[PDB]
Amino acid sequence: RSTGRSALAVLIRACRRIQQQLQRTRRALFQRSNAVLTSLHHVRMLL
Amino acid sequence: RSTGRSALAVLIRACRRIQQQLQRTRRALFQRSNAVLTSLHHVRMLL
Amino acid sequence: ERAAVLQAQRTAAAAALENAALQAAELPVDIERRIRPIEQQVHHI
Amino acid sequence: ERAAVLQAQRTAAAAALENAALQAAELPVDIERRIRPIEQQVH
Amino acid sequence: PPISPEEQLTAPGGDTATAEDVSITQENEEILALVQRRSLVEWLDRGWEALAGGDRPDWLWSRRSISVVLRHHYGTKQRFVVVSYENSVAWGGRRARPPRLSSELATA
Repeated sequence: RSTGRSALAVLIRACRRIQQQLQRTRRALFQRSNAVLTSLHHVRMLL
Repeated sequence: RSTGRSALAVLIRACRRIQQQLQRTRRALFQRSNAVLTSLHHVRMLL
Repeated sequence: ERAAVLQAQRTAAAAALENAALQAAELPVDIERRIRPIEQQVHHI
Repeated sequence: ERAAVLQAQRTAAAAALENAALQAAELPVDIERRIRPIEQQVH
Repeated sequence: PPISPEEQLTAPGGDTATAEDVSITQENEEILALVQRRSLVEWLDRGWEALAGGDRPDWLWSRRSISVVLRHHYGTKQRFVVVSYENSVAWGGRRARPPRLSSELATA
């Protein structure tokens, strides 16, 4: 049991931590471009 | 056989599609982010 | 007469600033459509 | 009196392009490090 | 190859807090691990103290951390440079007083 299942605890955690960063790459990449959305509208706000 | 390998394809077909599910997020982020700076190239043609 | 020149240069690029703004606001639409099907696979497998 | 101001605001908006274009110089950059070394893990 | 100083302006890279960029890499090398299962700067001083023959505190911060940022001028469409060393008590230095600047009015 410690060879068959223990070849799988290697490969259950492997997929379940690739999928968790993909929640955090949605959030840490547009809150840098929302400041770009602030400044690009701010160029006409100068005008 | 069926006690050890019938649940492998749950972890196998998951680990053979995130190659495809995230490379489709590559080009759809490089078919859609280049158009912003190209529109910003248009502003330099006017200003 | 320079007021006739510079206001036309301001407002025509101001639509181009909005043609940039309607292209730059298309960018946060992207991954909010990309990983929302990839966030499906999380707790299941 | 307007024509100097209407030029100086226009020169600012011309400079605010490359103030924002160099600020938008990360939009084809911030995506490669958040996708590419993650797919060979899936491999 | 030569050292091109203009590429330090035109290569799109800057500062990051990187604490979010360690957890995004620790949960990225973890899967790889599962599958598998005196400094050089002190020798730079004698590099200068033998070739020059002296200390030269002008050149002492040419060995330490140097950021070279490009910005632009709102009056005549021009460019200019924003500089911060490491040991500068000036802005962007890594030896300065915590109360510095806040980009809050530029966001409010």
